[PDB]
Amino acid sequence: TLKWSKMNLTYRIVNYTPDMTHSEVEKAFKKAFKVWSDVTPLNFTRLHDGIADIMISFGIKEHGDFYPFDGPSGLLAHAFPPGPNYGGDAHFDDDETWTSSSKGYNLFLVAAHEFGHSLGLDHSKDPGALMFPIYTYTGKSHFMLPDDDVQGIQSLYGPG
Ligand SMILES: CNC(=O)[C@@H](NC(=O)c1ccc(-c2ccc(CSc3nc4c(c(=O)[nH]3)CCC4)cc2)o1)C(C)C
Ligand SMILES: [Ca+2]
Ligand SMILES: [Ca+2]
Ligand SMILES: [Ca+2]
Ligand SMILES: [Zn+2]
Ligand SMILES: [Zn+2]
Repeated sequence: TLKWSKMNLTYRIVNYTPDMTHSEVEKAFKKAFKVWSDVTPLNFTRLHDGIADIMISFGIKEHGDFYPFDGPSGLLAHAFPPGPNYGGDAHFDDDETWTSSSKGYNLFLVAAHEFGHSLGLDHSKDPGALMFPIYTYTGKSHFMLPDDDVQGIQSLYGPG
């Protein structure tokens, strides 16, 4: 995997899970990209048409990359490293129930994690890291990006 050569990136929500309103989905993805722009010189801008650097969709079972999803629980989402077309993209398993809280899987947390992949991060060995492979909802009131994830993203793009 390689990093992005440019600091200004774009995304597009191609489709939307019915579990949340369009604007809850948009808020979640906005807050998730902010996780990373708040600690780098990166910037994210949403488009409503055209192909953006990061194309976001909701899928279930097989869905065109032939890395199928798998139903409730299990694989929750995945994403591709930096690069053209498919690179950057983020798919979310809509067989999960997506929520703004804990009534299912929290979309903001899974998106913040997947977008770390979109930017070149690997999974972490540190179980307290956002980039750790297993999802947890620790229910804290104010999200604070763990130090392991800060260092990994700043190792690629430096700080702000
Ligand atoms: C339920 N299934 C899984 O957890 C599987 N994982 C996935 O399919 C998958 C995709 C994306 C993620 C994921 C993993 C970890 C996190 C981080 S969750 C989290 N991180 C932090 C806090 C928190 O509360 N929750 C506070 C600081 C960082 C997000 C998505 O898991 C696992 C069995 C392989
Ligand atoms: Ca892309
Ligand atoms: Ca699943
Ligand atoms: Ca769903
Ligand atoms: Zn996919
Ligand atoms: Zn992951």
